[PDB]
Amino acid sequence: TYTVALTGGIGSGKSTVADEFAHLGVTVIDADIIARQVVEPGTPALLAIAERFGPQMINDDGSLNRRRLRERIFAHSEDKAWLNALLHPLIQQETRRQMQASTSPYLLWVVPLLVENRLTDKADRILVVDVPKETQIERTIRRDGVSREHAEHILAAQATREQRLAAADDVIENMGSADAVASHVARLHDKYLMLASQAAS
Ligand SMILES: Nc1ncnc2c1ncn2[C@@H]1O[C@H](COP(=O)(O)OP(=O)(O)O)[C@@H](O)[C@H]1O
Repeated sequence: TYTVALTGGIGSGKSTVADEFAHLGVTVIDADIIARQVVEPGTPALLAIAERFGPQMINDDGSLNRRRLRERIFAHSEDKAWLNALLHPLIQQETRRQMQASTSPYLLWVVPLLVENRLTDKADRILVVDVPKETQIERTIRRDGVSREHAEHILAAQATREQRLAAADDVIENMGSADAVASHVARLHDKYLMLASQAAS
């Protein structure tokens, strides 16, 4: 299936823009979403986490206490492999289920490290969500509760803005009025529908 890879630096708006494509009926594949899905309240993988590490892994609302799990892996690095062995097969399986169940003309794949992991060849098109550096910093501080200096260290561990823009086929700036960003998404959606038809012919 025709595939558009959505990338962008931390805090630029990958999740936000992907939701607007979803609203237009596009199947959105996002491994970070799938990872949360596989440990939702009541899931066997959440039970396995709690049975191993303790009931303190489950919040009063039945959800995974993510901080407590991060604390466990921080204290016991060997438990990272255990967690991977539990979750990786479930994430792969759910990724494939979502691909197979899709009936949309194209797929949107949210790929945070597309440039950093050299995956530019896998998708038919690359869409970069862009914002100024100061905007990434401000939005990451607010969402994630990190210092500005911490945000700068994350940016320094990611591809540069210039590198992402150089790899992009299309750029969406997640700035200005939200209505205009959504209209930009609708314009790109039409472009992708037409490219998907061209590829299918
Ligand atoms: N146009 C905007 N103006 C201000 N904040 C925004 C805007 N778009 C998204 N946000 C917020 O910015 C943060 C990062 O957006 P998100 O889509 O999660 O980025 P990413 O997935 O690229 O890390 C979130 O807290 C989100 O609510």
